[PDB]
Amino acid sequence: TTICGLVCQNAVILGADTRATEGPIVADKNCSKLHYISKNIWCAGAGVAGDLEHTTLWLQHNVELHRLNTNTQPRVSMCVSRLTQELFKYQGYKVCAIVLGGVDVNGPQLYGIHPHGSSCLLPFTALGSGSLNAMAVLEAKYRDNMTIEEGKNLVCEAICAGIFNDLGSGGNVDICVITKDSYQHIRPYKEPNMRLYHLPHPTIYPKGTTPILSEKIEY
Amino acid sequence: KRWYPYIDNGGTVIGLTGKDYVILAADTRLSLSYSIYTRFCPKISKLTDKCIIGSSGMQSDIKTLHSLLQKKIQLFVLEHSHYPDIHVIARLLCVILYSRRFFPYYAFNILAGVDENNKGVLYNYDSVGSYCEATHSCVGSGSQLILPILDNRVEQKNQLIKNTNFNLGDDINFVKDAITSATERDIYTGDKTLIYVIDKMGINVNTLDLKQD
Amino acid sequence: TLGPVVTGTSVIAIKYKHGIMIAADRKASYGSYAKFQNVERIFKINNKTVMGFSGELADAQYLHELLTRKNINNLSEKKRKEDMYTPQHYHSYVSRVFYVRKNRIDPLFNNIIIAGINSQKYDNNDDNVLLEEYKEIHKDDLYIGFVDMHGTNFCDDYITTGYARYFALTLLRDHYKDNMTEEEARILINECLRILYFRDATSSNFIQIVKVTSKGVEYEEPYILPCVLNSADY
Amino acid sequence: TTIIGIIYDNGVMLACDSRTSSGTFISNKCSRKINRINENLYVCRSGASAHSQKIIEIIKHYCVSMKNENRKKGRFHEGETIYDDNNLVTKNKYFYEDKFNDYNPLVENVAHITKKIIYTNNNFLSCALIFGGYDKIKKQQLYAVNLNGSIIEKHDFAVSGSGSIYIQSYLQDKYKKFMTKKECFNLILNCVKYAMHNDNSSGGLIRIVNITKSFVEEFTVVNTQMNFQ
Amino acid sequence: TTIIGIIYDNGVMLACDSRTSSGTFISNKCSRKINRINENLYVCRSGASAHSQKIIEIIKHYCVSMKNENRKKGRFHEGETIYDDNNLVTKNKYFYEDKFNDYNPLVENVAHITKKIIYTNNNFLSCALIFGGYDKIKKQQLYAVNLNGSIIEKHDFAVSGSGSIYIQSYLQDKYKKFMTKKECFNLILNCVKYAMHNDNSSGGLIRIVNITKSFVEEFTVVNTQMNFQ
Amino acid sequence: TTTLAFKFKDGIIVAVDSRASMGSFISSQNVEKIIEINKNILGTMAGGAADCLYWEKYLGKIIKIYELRNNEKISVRAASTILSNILYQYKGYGLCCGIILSGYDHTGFNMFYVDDSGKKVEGNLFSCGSGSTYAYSILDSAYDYNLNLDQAVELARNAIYHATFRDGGSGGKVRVFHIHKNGYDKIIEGEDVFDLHYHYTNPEQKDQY
Amino acid sequence: MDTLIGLRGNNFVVLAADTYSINSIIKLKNDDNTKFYDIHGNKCLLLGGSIGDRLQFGEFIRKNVHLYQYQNNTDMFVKSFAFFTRKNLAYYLRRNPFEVNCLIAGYDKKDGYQLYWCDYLSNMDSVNKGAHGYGAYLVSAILDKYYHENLTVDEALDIFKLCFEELKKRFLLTQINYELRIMYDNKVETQYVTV
Amino acid sequence: MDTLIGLRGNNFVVLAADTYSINSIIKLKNDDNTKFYDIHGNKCLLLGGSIGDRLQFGEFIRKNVHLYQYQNNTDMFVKSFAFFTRKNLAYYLRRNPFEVNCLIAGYDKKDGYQLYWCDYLSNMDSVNKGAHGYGAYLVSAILDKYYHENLTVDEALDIFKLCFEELKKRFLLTQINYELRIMYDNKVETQYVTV
Amino acid sequence: IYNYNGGCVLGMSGSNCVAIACDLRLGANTFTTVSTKFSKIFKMNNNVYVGLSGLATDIQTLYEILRYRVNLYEVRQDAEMDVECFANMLSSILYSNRFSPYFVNPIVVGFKLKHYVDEEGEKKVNYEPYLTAYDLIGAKCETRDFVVNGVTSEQLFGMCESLYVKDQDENGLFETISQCLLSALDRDCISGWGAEVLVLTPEKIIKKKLKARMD
Ligand SMILES: *[B]([O])([O])[C]([C]C1=[C][C]=C(C2=[C][C]=[C][C]=[C]2)[C]=[C]1)[N]C(=O)[C]1[C][C][C]N1[C]
Repeated sequence: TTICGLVCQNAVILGADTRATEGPIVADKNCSKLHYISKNIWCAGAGVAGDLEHTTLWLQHNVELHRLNTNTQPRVSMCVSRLTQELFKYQGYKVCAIVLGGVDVNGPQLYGIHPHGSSCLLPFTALGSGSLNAMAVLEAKYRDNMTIEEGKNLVCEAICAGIFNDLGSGGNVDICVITKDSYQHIRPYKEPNMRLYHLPHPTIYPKGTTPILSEKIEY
Repeated sequence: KRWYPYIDNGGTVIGLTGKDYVILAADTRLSLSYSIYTRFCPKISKLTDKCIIGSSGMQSDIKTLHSLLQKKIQLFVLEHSHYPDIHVIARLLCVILYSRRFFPYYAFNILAGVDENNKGVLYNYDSVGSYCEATHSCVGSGSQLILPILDNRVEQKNQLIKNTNFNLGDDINFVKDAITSATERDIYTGDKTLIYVIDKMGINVNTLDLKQD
Repeated sequence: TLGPVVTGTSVIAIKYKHGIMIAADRKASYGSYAKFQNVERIFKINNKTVMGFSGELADAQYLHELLTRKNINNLSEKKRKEDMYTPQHYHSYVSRVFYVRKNRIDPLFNNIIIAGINSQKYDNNDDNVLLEEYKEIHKDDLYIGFVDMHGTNFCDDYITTGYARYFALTLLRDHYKDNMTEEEARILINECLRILYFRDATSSNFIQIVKVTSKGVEYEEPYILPCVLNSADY
Repeated sequence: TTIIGIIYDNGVMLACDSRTSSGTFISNKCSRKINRINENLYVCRSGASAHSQKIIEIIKHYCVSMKNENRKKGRFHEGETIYDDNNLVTKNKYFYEDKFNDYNPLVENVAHITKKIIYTNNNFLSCALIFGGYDKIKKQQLYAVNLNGSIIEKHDFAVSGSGSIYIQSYLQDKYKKFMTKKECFNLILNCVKYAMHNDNSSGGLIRIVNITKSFVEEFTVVNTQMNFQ
Repeated sequence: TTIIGIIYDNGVMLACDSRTSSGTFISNKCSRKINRINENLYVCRSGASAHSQKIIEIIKHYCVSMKNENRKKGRFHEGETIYDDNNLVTKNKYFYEDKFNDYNPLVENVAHITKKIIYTNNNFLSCALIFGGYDKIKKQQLYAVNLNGSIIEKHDFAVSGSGSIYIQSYLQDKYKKFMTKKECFNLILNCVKYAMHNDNSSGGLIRIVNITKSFVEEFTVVNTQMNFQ
Repeated sequence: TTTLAFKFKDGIIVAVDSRASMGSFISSQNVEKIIEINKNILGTMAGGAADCLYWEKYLGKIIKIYELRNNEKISVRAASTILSNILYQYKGYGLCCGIILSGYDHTGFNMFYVDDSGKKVEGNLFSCGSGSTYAYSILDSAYDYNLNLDQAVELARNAIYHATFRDGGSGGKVRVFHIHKNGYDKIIEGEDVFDLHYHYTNPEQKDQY
Repeated sequence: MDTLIGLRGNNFVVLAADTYSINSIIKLKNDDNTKFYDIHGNKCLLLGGSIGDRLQFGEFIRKNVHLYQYQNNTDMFVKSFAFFTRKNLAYYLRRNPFEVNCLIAGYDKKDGYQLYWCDYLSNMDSVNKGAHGYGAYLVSAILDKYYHENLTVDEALDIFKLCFEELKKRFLLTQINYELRIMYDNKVETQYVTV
Repeated sequence: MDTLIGLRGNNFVVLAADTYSINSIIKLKNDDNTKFYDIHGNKCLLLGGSIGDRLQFGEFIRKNVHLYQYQNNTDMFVKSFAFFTRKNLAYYLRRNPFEVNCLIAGYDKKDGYQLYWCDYLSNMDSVNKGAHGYGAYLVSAILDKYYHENLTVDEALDIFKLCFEELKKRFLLTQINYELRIMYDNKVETQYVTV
Repeated sequence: IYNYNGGCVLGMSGSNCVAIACDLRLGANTFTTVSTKFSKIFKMNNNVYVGLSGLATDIQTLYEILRYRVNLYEVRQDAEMDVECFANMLSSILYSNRFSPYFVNPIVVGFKLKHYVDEEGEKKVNYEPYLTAYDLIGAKCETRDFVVNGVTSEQLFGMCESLYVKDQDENGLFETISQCLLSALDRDCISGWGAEVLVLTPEKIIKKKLKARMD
């Protein structure tokens, strides 16, 4: 749970780790914590994965329904007002810190939501357990109007700082670029290799015990 | 407001014994709740030429429990003029651990060594003065994960008991296999691990590198 | 002794090629109220060792008395330059006292850092407890110890305690190179302290940077200047 | 946080720090606390950040609803033409100014917007607000909405937030009945800077907003304090 | 309560309100909080009244014990003769002055008396003290003993008690490095009066004590505050 | 945890499982719960692991001194009385251990269930542990006191199986001993995959129950 | 607190329960209690737990099942009867406790003789042998050791006698009076045993 | 949990108690328990409450009383024995629970046959009839209705039979086995009754 | 998820087949078993197998709802329901009880049923494994290989990580998942009174009940 995002010269860049944990142990090394709200806005979240995953689905489809009744591309501020009112109703129970960034008729804007319903427009941020580790490297290196390429690898360092220094975050890093025309969501981007690889040793066919075998064929 | 005096610094210690040796492996990462203090804090401290101890509890207790135990062992050597056997040490650690039953050490210990010609032997404790000889034992964060793995390869539920022989070289590779599995499946397991092989002549401290996440 | 009402803040200690460089803000806050902004949190307990600080000020002031009189007792029973206690010796003494308090339930809330030069190859056998050129130290003669209030003790090449254990630690872990020079160490430490100014509420400017070199312990008071990132636009 | 409001001779001045701290950690620097409700009045919001922001959203909806409702039908003021710095001494003083839609027929009173809050947060909701703006009848005025919905009109000045207590007596001394714009700006700038020097809820840049009869000007100041003693 | 200490050019000035409140009720007005420890230093006591009074009794016993212990045997300064208002403008300013037993051979340092407290209240005891007095080596000095026994030498000024926060920035502004006796008295008088105007732990009369090289003068002032705004 | 004892026709048959589990995880499955307290007297662990392994082996220390100063073997009644007293000094300290001391002394075959609260009791068919109720249930319906050795150990093995069958925290290898008139022997240091032996002899199905 | 025992064979299902009334916990109240709720369609429902909740729940099940069999001329299947009972028990679970333990039993033309075991938490599952209450810890082992495939009705009652003289001998409150409900050969036979 | 009954006449004192071992509360452990602590000087001490505390307290009283009667060739009086037991029970009361209920009984040359009743809180007082445990609520009424002045020993046992078949019939845990201790004619007779 | 009614559910993916396994225990209290037939693997559809682990009340109650809605979807559709549509339904069903949760940890296993031409003379095509795992509030932790839930989730993760290989046929996959389950249940004292491995292929379905240790 290390998510981050920053505003660039004409686009927003969102980066996130890939790891879901039961708290002592890790469930999977590859969880897409980035989410598609619309073609021009994307969101990333932290907190409980239950409330986090539904809310984005609820947000994405409300936005899409809004983008159909209305005939213009969705506003970034529209989702912030939609989420925060939803989060405000459930006083603090729907705990999900969310960063959503995108572009609209205004500039590339990025918002950091909070589980209690508060929001704030930022040039760069980071949430999750590795937020503090990721926010440090962000501040030390952030500038205004960074180029897309230069700002893209800054998030790589921003996430990798949380990947390595935080226990609760790890795995591959994934990035999304939310430029006006379209997005670019790169699913693998990092996490180097060359450890002691486990030798595959499959147990032979005559194993197990199987008191019963109720074979049947369906069609 | 109450100052709970117990924290877990994580890390796992793996023990596995063979016919004429014993392999003690542990990580070196020392961490707080979710941040990381240091990337190299050894959890294994040698006691005699042929007996080492590994602990995977709270690092403040581990440092003083090993230090207390070597202090006792060296005191034993001076008064009795012979290095204690592992059975002597294992029993002594039971008394020391139980001496604070009502404020127990927050450390789980694995004691490994050789007593016979070889007779690779290994003991495991649970934070309070109790020890049983085991063919394989692991404690710490990865205890829940590694112990099933060690069981499937050392003992058997398998229909045919293959790999009845177990040379030293393969067992080292097996522990490297195991300790890597815990690393990529556990939050607190380390990034650099020390593997000890208490053979007939002595101990090796060959080091293996693990993931850093 | 029960609840840290008058707390310090993070201190940062790194070892460079001429010795140890340890820095700390000079503010102690009464909770959410910067009651004192000129207290010092880096003490000299030996001609070659220094002592860190974090958490409650009363406990770390009491700890300073113990280490101070431990030095003088050594100094009275000192015959040659090699009799002086190493920084490692005080670390193993601070570790023991923190642990003894932990068996009881009076842990004296602190995150003490003990740093210094662990060698006697640079002569200071003329002690003036009451008041040339630097040498190159092999980085193995330098000790930087840490002591958590649970008793957790370890040594490293860059011990950041308090709250810099989240911001300054990430910078050091990807920027600290061996045998850093004098000013390069400061610009690295200054970059770590600047971040804590924006991102820590209970921190400030007016740093006290202390360096432990072959000549002893120095002092100076910068006023590190945070101003970046252009949030002024409205 | 800290929040000030000073009523000078021909307007009202609102200032605040810009920092949302969450338990000795700043979630973000440069957080807006002088929120625009209508062209002529602004709101200083404090307390729990989640509660204050969601109150402001409700009030803007009420403000819009009552602004266009009290719009008289026809054309008014046919022939009438009733109309009328600090020059970066404080370094990095950003600035812009906008003008009203004057005569105040459409825009509603500040007292109207004020008791929206009581009617809204007479509840188990923790937020203290300061209301300031220009009004057709009562020229310039400053309402302090307390924690449980207790408004009182402050005719001199109003302070709130954690840092208010540190400048409670500083401001009571430097205040004068009819201060000019320059004196009021310096007073409100130094009040915040002193409330920031000795409070761990000290903002980053400080945002000062001035409401006058015909315009609102907004400043953001980036400065610290260095006493010589 | 409130407690101030200001170090001016040739001495140190201690002031306090006089009220021991017990839960929005004043158990008694005119309670002494500037307590004499020795002829040359005084103590300002705050926090829980029971704890502070019983600490002072212990310290006076230590102070007496160490004063006559560090008495050198014979006769000293055989031939040496080293020696050297506010006129009721503040109404009902009671007053008297006493002189020391000079050269300071007998009386002990303020720093000595100061860490008696740490050595004594490094415990579960809630009291914050301010120590001020004259000393042979360090001329005039002002120690602030915090809640858990945290002394730091304050070279400019020290404040404590509930009302300190209300004048934290008032005093940081009006302070000058070397104030004369008259300026220091007015500053310390107005600091207390402002800390009293806006705090329900405001005393009755306020007691101001001045420690100089050769004498201590004590004032009690009976006055209130009336701002004009 | 399971424990048995019989005082049957010509001895005592003590039987235990070999499972040591913390929380819901099986820490070990080859623990020895029978302890050589004496040549003739042997105890049993239950409840907390160290709170009885330490004290029983501490009790063995007390007996060894007593058996040497008096040069007569101690009695089970005296050994149990010693143990119950020392466990009584730790009432509120959180000890937890149920010990069944069975052995042979001059006054015949004796058994004494000893619990962490100084609960000394003389009986014939004690059983302790989480699965003790199921172990009691089998024995009460098959106990005779006229059983010979061959079918006494079979009954003990049968009871331990059914206890480990119904109980989550009881399992692993089955240990069944026998106490002679002079010493004791280890009859079964055995196994526990014999569910498919007693009932459901042929592996054909899932053994519905 | 009260013991319910059930045993299922290929041609029989026997339900056992003590006839005690634990109410006024300091004492017994009735020596011949009524916990069985016989249903018309060759079904029975044995309840344990609190006496107050047994009447409210068991009687409610009996009416609904009878109403089902009157609206629909069929006889409600045991599988339907078992899983409909679990549904209602779980339905009220998050609204009202009903600390009642069920032991569903019956005979069905298509599925034969079936036994169902239900906890106060609705944990319905078909079993060959059940045991509720604190006496379950002492009668489950007999139900395993002495039970084998295709028992006859007489042997099953011999097993139940073996369980009863166990609760008398070892169980804390020595229940002495028990009531059985033997279902076999299209009959619902009732007999009371003692000791 | 365990029932102690005592009855005092002009020439007898009979102490009754169940022989049950409630330990491992889910079940009984022994069917013939030992709660009586007979003292040498024609005295008895019947304890209830926790089995662990009965051995620690009752045995301790027995040694001290025996030590008193060996240091001093006399036999310790029942009044001394009763009030010395209360003293030790109260002495430990504020330092260790000892949830044990006493029923002191004995014969004395000067005071005849005496019965003493003691609660876990040391509330010693001489009575003509006592009853401890939860069974006291069900046996005290028989001890009043059917007891009159100067009973003989045979009638007293008939009264005790009347109490026993009451705990079987109405008490929650139907205790069946009881042990008596009849003191009369300079004898301490022991007999076991059942049902 | 509770120690009460301790049970675990495991799923694994082979080269062209998937295997779903569980333990058959039904423990009344923590350490008290009452049944060993309590199969936790249900057949939602011909190639959609769901595995419910946790409290048996919520295991059954949720299964009724799932079976009530899959049938309603399929019947109203005249079309076989696919996993990723069903899988998301299970995610929303659990979330609808966000504050009165169904204490279960479901596993969804079954083929994905792509529908390209497969030839100039074919209609439907090869299948995809599609393993996924949830929790009590329905977090879609989709995974390309083995997924686990239950009280032995942590015991199963370790063994599966060290034994699972990339692709295996029906015979190879069954052995690995059986070893990954038997030796993981033997380390749990509240689950594992008999396993039931159910490996299924596009053509056939194999049900095997292992001779697991019952202790
Ligand atoms: B039983 O499950 O209750 C169990 C009893 C037990 C097991 C093992 C040993 C032992 C230890 C060391 C060497 C030899 C033998 C003694 C007693 N105890 C427990 O399950 C409890 C639960 C959690 C803590 N204990 C293990």
